Amino acid sequence: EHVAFGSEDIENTLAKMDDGQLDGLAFGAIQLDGDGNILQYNAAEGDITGRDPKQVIGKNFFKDVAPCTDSPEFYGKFKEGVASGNLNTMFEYTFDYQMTPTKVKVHMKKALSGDSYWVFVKRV
Ligand SMILES: *C(=O)/C=C/c1ccc(O)cc1
Repeated sequence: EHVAFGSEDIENTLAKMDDGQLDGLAFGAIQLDGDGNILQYNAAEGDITGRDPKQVIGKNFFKDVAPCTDSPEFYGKFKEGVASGNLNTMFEYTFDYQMTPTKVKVHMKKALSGDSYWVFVKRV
């Protein structure tokens, strides 16, 4: 249905969704495996970043797609949460690789499905 950015049970709602449904979200949604490889990437995210969602699948988010996020402030928090098993964290960030510098709010949250982690993004 409608689901809001930052919802307490967002991972429950998104677990139920196909590509088209993920594409209809109000916010960018990326699913990563524990190594940061991109499993899913929705249309809303591509509208923020200019990436083609169909072609970033399989790439590594931190190494290749989003090098500006390779930092203790973003990637560091991702890996801490993958390790702890309790990934659920929110912060502001600026995305600026091969796009106009864009201020965003990011929410990372463990998925219900195996070896899966969400990165949610909205403009601020
Ligand atoms: C910094 O390099 C961020 C880049 C970026 C963030 C999010 C995406 O979906 C794509 C590229």
